[PDB]
Amino acid sequence: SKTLVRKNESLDDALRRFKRSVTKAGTLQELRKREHYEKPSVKRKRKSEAARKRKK
Amino acid sequence: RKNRAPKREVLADPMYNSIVVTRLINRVMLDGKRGVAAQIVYGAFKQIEEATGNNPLEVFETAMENIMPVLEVRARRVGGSNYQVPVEVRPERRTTLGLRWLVTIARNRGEHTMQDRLAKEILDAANNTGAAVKKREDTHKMAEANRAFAHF
Amino acid sequence: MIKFNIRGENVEVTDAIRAYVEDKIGKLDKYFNDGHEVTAYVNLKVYTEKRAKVEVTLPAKNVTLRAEDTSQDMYSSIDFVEEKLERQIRKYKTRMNRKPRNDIVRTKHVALKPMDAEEAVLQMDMLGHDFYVFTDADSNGTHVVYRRTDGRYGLIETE
Amino acid sequence: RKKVDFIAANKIEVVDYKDTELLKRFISERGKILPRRVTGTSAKNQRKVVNAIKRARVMALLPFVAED
Amino acid sequence: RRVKKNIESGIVHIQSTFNNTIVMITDVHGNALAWSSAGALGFKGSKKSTPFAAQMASEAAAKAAQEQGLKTVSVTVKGPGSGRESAIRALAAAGLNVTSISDVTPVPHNGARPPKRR
RNA sequence: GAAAGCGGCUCUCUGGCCUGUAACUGACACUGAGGCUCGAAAGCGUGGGGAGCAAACAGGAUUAGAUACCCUGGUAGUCCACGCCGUAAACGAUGAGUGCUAGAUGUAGGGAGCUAUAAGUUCUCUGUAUCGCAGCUAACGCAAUAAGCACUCCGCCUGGG
Repeated sequence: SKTLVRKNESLDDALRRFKRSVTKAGTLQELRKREHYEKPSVKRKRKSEAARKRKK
Repeated sequence: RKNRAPKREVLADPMYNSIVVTRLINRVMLDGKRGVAAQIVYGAFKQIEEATGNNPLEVFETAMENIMPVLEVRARRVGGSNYQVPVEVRPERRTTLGLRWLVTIARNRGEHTMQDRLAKEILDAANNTGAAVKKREDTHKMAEANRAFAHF
Repeated sequence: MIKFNIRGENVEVTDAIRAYVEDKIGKLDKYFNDGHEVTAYVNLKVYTEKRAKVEVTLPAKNVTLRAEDTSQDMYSSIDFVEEKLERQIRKYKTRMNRKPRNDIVRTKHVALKPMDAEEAVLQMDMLGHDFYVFTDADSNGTHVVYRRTDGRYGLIETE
Repeated sequence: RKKVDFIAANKIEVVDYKDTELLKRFISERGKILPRRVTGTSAKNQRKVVNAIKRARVMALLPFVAED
Repeated sequence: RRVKKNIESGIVHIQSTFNNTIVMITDVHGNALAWSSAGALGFKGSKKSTPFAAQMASEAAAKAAQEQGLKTVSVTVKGPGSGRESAIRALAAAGLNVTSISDVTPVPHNGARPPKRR
């Protein structure tokens, strides 16, 4: 499971581990978009051409 | 405006050997009275010549240390959120602002002559304390509030 | 507020509807902070009111804005034009208050259609390269003709 | 470089829940699923697997919540 | 004449909120004697999550950890913010022994409704 | 799924299609006023459950002012069984049935081949896009899931308030 530690990591090396890998965690987008609650017809404004703009 | 449009240059001194002799003329000299201005500047290294009799650059350069701060300020807003994000400009402009400082306190003192209240601030510049070091620490203490750079 | 300059510039001045001016700019003194200076400057002419010109200028302490506008009646110009000053301050709410408003390019072959390996002699001569970037139509796959340094038709070919 | 859906690799149909990580490399490093875009999945065949992964995530044979 | 300890592997509970940050240094399960926040210091205003102010917030209790007498750190960060990063490099460089910066920001799954529109 | 809508997981009984198929009925077809059913969202009835959220209202900024946006809260209400309203941008402001047909195109899941020492392609059906032939309109645009060309069931519409 959680190793929390890159292989003999340094300070800036673990900083780049958490920046890189914890930036690819997805741990921030759902939170900042979960600042406030929204209407479920706005939840499918979320489930719309943002993701279709991402892939296509 | 758009460009780095050119500045101008006055010549350095051959008498006491400083360009801030004639730049001290560039702040004390009003109505273009350059000969009276050199009478005050040469009279001020004469004020050194009674007090210490040393080189002009001891009092003049220790004074420069007193009146050249590290940091200056700038207005930078988000949409009104005026983070006073600072800068540290180069010694021609820092020396220029110190020349505003010595023309300020060495001008606006109610004493007898220009060389007498400028004897108060060139001689108290030889006392190298008080108004000048506070006149830069008034911006130096602000820098901890100027800690923000472009953050939010 | 601080100061006026009431000026009827064609007809004499009468302080009933000028007092009505003074009261709607009294409502400027409901929307004031320092009513620094104003000036009435009005103009009515002959031929049974084929115009009604009025004016008041507004040098406040930060903004300046005048008003030389019309109606048929001068009373209606005082009405609709000082109401226009009310709606101007209604335009001047956010314009006053809301000072916040809130090496090698990693890419494929740039050519589209495939050209055969004999055409690579012309395809090297097409764009001006010593090689010839062309998906081979004759040879199954990709082929290219280089320039050997002896001077003959070269071939940059895995082949 | 193919590496799509693993379906032609474990061809066919088995199980898709009685592996440990043979099917469950579909996990992310943070206990969630690999993307249908990075994996780039055949949609309802991915549903033919994920419709029992959603079981097998949380059947107490697998850490359903994790990080790193 | 008070009870004191000499622990070495403290557990550094630092919560970066989206307005402030506590900087805490903890026992083995634990509990914190050497601990602080940004808002412990009077940086109340726009200065509430300046990251170098967060550096000194991640420095003050950090140097207060030697009252107990610990040098190696068992770091645990929770929550992001607008001052998190220079705090992270701060306690990565605060007279400490950075080996394990934990990341314990808890995650719901379409949980409670947040407060509404803005 | 007719829509309304429907997403932790597992069971229970549960419609509805499509692919093939002539095994079979032998036109049983399409509709659809009337009548009937279902049905957003709230709210209303009774009885619970009462985390978080939030009408009502309060406090603090806000400014001339704030009964508003922000913050602190915070009642109704949101959830569960149990009855009702029948009105929503009902939307795609595009009725229902079926026929016709340039193509570039998505993706499902079948049917078939298919590509074989494991690969990867072609046709077929309902799906849902995007461009665009023809046609097309006041223009905008539609165009195979036609705003094109037909017919049967219905419905609306008559200048504005």
